[PDB]
Amino acid sequence: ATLKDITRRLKSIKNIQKITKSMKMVAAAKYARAERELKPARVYGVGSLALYEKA
Amino acid sequence: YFRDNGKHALIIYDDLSKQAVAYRQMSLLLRRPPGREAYPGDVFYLHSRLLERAAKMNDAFGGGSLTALPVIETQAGDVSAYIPTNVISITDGQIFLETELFYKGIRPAINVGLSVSRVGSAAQTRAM
Amino acid sequence: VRSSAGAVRDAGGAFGKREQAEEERYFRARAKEQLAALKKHHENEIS
Repeated sequence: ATLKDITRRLKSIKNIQKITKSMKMVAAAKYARAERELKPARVYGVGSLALYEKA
Repeated sequence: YFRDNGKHALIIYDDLSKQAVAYRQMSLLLRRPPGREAYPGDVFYLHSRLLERAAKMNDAFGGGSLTALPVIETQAGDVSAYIPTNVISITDGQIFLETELFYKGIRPAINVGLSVSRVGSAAQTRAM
Repeated sequence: VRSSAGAVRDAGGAFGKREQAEEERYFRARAKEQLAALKKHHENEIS
């Protein structure tokens, strides 16, 4: 394309990359919290399933 | 001649982007200094003086008319080129044909989003 | 060469149209909801 087409496309992709990096960071934080909260719920749910696999 | 004798005429230049090239060749072989993209300086004039003859005479001058439908050819849709922009700023309306619409099945490819016509309301039948 | 705010919709590529539609559908929905509420308020305030 022409120079302006390339410039606009490059700016758009740079914005997209910035946004995806930020979202990766947010998702990583939420993941850490989710694992932390998943351990106790893991034991709780496994216990609740205990009966059916035992009987 | 037709529009001056009370009749109506329609003229279709096809293309004007090749008249521009022929004019550039002439001007370069007469040794006149080139301009932008090597086109002479008088490349807007070339077309403006030509498309300004498509008038709509009043009833005192016969009432005849001469419509014009110049055809331009862009390069990969670069409407921003030199001759395309000149002729776009010369003409009244536009009819943008796009290859992405041609292959998507829309034929004629007229891009109704960008196509314009200054007359608009006027010059349309009441039912339409 | 840098990047600036509101550039995704300046390019007008696929992401630009995708974003425009993602906005328009949502706000058409909310406009419909608000119009329904406006009609309800109109009727309930006649008396």
